[PDB]
Amino acid sequence: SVSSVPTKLEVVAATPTSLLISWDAPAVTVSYYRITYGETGGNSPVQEFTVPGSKSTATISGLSPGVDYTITVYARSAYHRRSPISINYRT
Amino acid sequence: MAVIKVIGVGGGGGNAVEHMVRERIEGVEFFAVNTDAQALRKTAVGQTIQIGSGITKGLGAGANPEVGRNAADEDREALRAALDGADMVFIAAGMGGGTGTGAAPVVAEVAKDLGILTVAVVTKPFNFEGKKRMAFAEQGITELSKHVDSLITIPNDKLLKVLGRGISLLDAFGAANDVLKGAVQGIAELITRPGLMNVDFADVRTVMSEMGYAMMGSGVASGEDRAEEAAEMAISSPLLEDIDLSGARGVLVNITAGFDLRLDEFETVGNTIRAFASDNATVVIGTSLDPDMNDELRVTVVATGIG
Ligand SMILES: Nc1nc2c(ncn2[C@@H]2O[C@H](COP(=O)(O)OP(=O)(O)O)[C@@H](O)[C@H]2O)c(=O)[nH]1
Repeated sequence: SVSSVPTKLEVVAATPTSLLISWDAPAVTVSYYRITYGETGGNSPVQEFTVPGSKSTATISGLSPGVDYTITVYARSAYHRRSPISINYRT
Repeated sequence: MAVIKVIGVGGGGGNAVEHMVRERIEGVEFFAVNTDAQALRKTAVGQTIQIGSGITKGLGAGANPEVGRNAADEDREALRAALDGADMVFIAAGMGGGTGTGAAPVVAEVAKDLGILTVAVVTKPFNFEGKKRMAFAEQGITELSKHVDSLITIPNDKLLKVLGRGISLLDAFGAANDVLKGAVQGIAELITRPGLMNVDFADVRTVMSEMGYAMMGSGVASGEDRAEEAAEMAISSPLLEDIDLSGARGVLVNITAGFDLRLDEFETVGNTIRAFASDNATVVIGTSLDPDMNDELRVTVVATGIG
């Protein structure tokens, strides 16, 4: 039904300056995740970091309160080249 | 100017190609080839080809490799004109079925007679699929071998090592779409998205023509050891497990990075490969370019002439 990996993605804890995102467990072993976030519609280069493939949460710190953000999680697996999932958040 | 075509043969072959069409492979042409006329409209491939206007009544050759082979042998002209002008063809089929096990060696024979570089990428069925289905797919692979330059076999039982618990049937099955796609996308992209150490088509024909049985493995990695680690994941891959890497007549390597690839990362991948392969083998190492990639690496290895 949903083509990407991860297939679900939400913010599960939300201060005004830091977010705990969470995604579903993958059917197929992920090596690591690429995690990117920027202001929705921005010219600054997006920030990105990696979390081990065993993880299903990520903390994005140092955010600007009441600022609109677009988060993207890529699953990097040696078994596929699947596409990312994405969400938008304020505060 | 090179023409690459991918043929999804059968019901599960067209499944994988439908997923390659949705996920996009750049600079290739996708065809779907099957007896089942119903599911041959319920797919947005763009090029549909039913084998057997007559020998089948638009129905499906269920678990049927006899008339599946005959269904194919009945429009060897329909195949030929969709092939014409190809430098390279990928035949993607689910082995152990009916329509896919009998037509794929026929499909491959036509492309071989047109002088098209014929690579077949096919999947050995699972466990829960049973022993009549798996022993089917042995007779296809040995009939396919007599009509291909290179035959990449991926056994689906290898996937259950990276498939978690409680994954459904559909999960186990899109997962086999992806290994087919990766086997096509990691070869074709040396041609379609070449990087700064390029593998042209002639280098590809050389590693892969009249070579027979082939196996492949991939790795990804980021950070400071992405090259050593992606290479280790590829040489160690389970999809490659059964093969003495040293015993292949050829090795084709595709390093997929995006600009920030260091001179000594290419070093690392190369020497790792050169250590696990024969000094006499046709060893072809190059890169493909994905500019959307940063601080991460992908390595793809196909060992050819393993038979
Ligand atoms: N990747 C993938 N493999 C499939 C699919 N359907 C079937 N297979 C595999 O192919 C074998 C036979 O299915 P199928 O290809 O539909 O039979 P056929 O089309 O009549 O040759 C099974 O053992 C499956 O493991 C699919 O949609 N995708």
